[PDB]
Amino acid sequence: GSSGSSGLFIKNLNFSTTEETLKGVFSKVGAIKSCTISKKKNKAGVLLSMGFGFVEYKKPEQAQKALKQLQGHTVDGHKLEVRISERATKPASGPSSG
Repeated sequence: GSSGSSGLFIKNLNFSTTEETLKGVFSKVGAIKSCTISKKKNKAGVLLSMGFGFVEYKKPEQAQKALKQLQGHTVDGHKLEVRISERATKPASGPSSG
C-alpha cells in the first residue's frame, strides 16, 4: 500500500554504451537526479558497464514514465530491460558459457 518511488534498474546494457548517452535518452522524459551504471575495475582498470545500471529521477513520476516509455527503445541494436528499482522480486541472471 504505497505508490511513489525513485530509481530504475536497467539490464542488457551494451558494454560500449556510456553514461552520457544514457542520460540523453532518459533526459527526454525529464530531469535526471542521478545516473550510475554497474561499472567495476577490470584488468585494465577502466570503468566499464556490467550490462546493467541504475537511473534516478527528480520525481517518482518521471521514473514511472521513463520506465515503460523508454522500454522497447532500440538501443545499440539491442533492447534494454527496465525495471522499477527496489522491487521485491530479485533479478535472475543466468550463465553464459557452457
